[PDB]
Amino acid sequence: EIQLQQSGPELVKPGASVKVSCKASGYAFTSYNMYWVKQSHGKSLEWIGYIDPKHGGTSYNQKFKGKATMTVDKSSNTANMHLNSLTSEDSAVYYCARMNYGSGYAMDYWGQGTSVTVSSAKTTPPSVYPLAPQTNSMVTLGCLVKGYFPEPVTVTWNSGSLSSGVHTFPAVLQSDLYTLSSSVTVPSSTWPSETVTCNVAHPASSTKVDKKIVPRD
Amino acid sequence: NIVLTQSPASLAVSLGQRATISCRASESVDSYGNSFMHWYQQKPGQPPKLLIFLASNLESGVPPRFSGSGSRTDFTLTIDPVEADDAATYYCQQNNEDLRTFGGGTKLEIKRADAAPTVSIFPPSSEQLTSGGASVVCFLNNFYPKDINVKWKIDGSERQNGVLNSWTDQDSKDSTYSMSSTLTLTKDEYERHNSYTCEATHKTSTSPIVKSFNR
Amino acid sequence: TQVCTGTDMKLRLPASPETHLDMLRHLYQGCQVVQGNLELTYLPTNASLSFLQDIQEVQGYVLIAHNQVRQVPLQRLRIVRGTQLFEDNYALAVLDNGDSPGGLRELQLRSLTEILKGGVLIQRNPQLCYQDTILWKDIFHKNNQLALTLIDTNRSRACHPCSPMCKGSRCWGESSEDCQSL
Ligand SMILES: *[C@@H]1O[C@H](CO)[C@@H](O)[C@H](O)[C@H]1NC(C)=O
Repeated sequence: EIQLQQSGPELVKPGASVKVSCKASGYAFTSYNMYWVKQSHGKSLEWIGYIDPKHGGTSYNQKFKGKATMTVDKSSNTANMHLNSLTSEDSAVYYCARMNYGSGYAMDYWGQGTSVTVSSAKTTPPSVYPLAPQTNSMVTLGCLVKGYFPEPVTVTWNSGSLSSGVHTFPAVLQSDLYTLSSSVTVPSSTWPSETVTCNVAHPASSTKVDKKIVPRD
Repeated sequence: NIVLTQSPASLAVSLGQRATISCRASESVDSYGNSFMHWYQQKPGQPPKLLIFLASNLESGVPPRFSGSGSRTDFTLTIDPVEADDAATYYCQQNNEDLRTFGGGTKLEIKRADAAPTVSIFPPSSEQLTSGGASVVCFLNNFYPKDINVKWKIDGSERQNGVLNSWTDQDSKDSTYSMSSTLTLTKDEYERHNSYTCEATHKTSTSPIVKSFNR
Repeated sequence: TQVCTGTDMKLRLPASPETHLDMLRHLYQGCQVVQGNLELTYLPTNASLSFLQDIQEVQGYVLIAHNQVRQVPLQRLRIVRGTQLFEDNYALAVLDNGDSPGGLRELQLRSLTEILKGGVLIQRNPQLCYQDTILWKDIFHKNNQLALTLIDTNRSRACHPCSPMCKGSRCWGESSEDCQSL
């Protein structure tokens, strides 16, 4: 199957540059052009440009000329996009997508997106706090993930064996720190009789912590 | 530059109904007997997925509930019957010129039956209090419609400052929303008062759902 | 007008220099519209190419590659339709012409005003001057959605400036007749 695998989320300081990569597999990489597309948070999709991997021909949106540079590395089936002179307005998700000639140049396969955060704020691990609750048949438990930077964190419950009944809320930024919460709802017959633990991974700070939820008084 | 204007910007459609999304172009997107108009579905946090290419061609693997029609400057994406998994934003895109442009997007909300939230309140953890902070959290889970009011009361008195709210996107399976409300205080301010309450007012009742604890 | 059929040889080496030039001469002599690709490859410095001088339209792509000849007389070529494209991307591909030194010195596409589909690829032509001065956006048609470019300007000689007669210093060669019609 065709897959386009993009590099992970990037935190970059204002004025610096960033390289976003897009590794193609499942088709002849040099036989199709590769689109690049920007999406700011809550906004529409914007075309940046496209490149021919075989000979390196390029077409840029004038709006991105000199902000973006498209290149390819044929030996690794990778298209790259370099963003330079970064500002707050460059914080966005960047997508690669394959151009399909037969389908009217439609974008028929997309990478998963690379989230770029342009900021001076320092990387900070989260503090992870248990949210502990009875009369009802289902009981809701939670974990507060507070004071971290940048995004993202990954929250699981019981190392991923509790996957049903979970809500992880979108993070909110405040004073250069993000906070989010996650709730899980289980039968009252499974807690506290059996344990429930949230696990919070924060890759940017190389941390992963556990918090067991114990009953409140 | 061909400007694509989608109508409506948002719509709510019930399961089993028909959704119709229009794309009006500022000039023709046709040439060489082709309409260079495509349509994409984007679920929150995911890449767009191609639905329809060259105005009317269903992309392989896409359910035939989706169809595209139109020509020149007026195009339509139809979803019939609407299903819960269709909650998403839909984009049109043209390439009758080298400058590719996209529409502004249409957000499709799935209309289900109203559902009251399941409300839960949580005291500050001993770990957070030890660090000097005090967050009180209220979860308001699996409700519909999205509109909701949360009020925090401390010893019966309303508190507006220091509250952060976060909503999930509409769930792709049950078409509900969930929300968290977090009241952050200092330990010393938290210790000044005893009763903490979050009151959720939602269309499903004239009476708020009230959850409380005593420090 | 007089029409001829184009070729689809791409970069393959010809079987014989004589049969190659004889084939191209018989194909294009008097031809005005090439219903297909115009491929001009492996031509030596002494090649007589006057048989190309009536070409006004190419329906496919133009490929000029692996030639030592110093000029290609396509001054009447007005439009490349790109209904077929080199590598499915390029309507004009000028490659590896070179290596008095051999190699294309100027494109001299004085009449070229429209490329309807596909892009421009110009690579490894060490005697070629002026290809960087052309405003390719004025040539790509409005409905050309493969208007991509790669213009290699590395070269082994110093180019004299475009004629001072040329608006915006855009030209296809040194002459005042070679200014880009914008
Ligand atoms: C051109 O030069 C080649 C040798 O490079 C020679 O064999 C050939 O006959 C010449 N052709 C003409 C038309 O003089």
